[PDB]
Amino acid sequence: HMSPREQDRFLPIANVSRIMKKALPANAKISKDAKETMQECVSEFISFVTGEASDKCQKEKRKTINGDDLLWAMTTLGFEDYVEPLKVYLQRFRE
Amino acid sequence: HSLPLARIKKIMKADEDVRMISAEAPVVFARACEMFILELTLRSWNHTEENKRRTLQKNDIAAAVTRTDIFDFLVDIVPR
Repeated sequence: HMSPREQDRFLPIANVSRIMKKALPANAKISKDAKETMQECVSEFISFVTGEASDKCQKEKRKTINGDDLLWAMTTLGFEDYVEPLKVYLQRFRE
Repeated sequence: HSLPLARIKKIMKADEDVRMISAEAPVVFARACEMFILELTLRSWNHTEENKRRTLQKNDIAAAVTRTDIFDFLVDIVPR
């Protein structure tokens, strides 16, 4: 996937790799294909969650996906552990 | 934390169903994406430790996906 068009379906491999390294011991290394597979997982994660948020606001006849829909979607799809810290974060934007 | 908010919106709006996106939604998504990378990387790493190796490889992610139910949605693209 070397075209700019293809690359635009993913987060940049450099931004992803930096994050991956944060979770690993300093001695750990990561093959190239692991960084690309992680790239596709992240875009899949973004589409998965958006798909549920989108469905909710469509049922509520709303045209804008916002932060509340996203966290509701993450609860619905099982990402409860992310939701607690994110709720406090998103509350900082509303108050 | 510095995932590009513009790239995230592009990925969200690749879905034709999506119309408008709130101002804070991509920011929040950036944070969630980070936690997702951390947890998936770390889970994969433990399969690397158990195989006694030191390189995180693609198969280590394939194994991780199969062990955790929250990652079950990924088996369509990273088959074991």
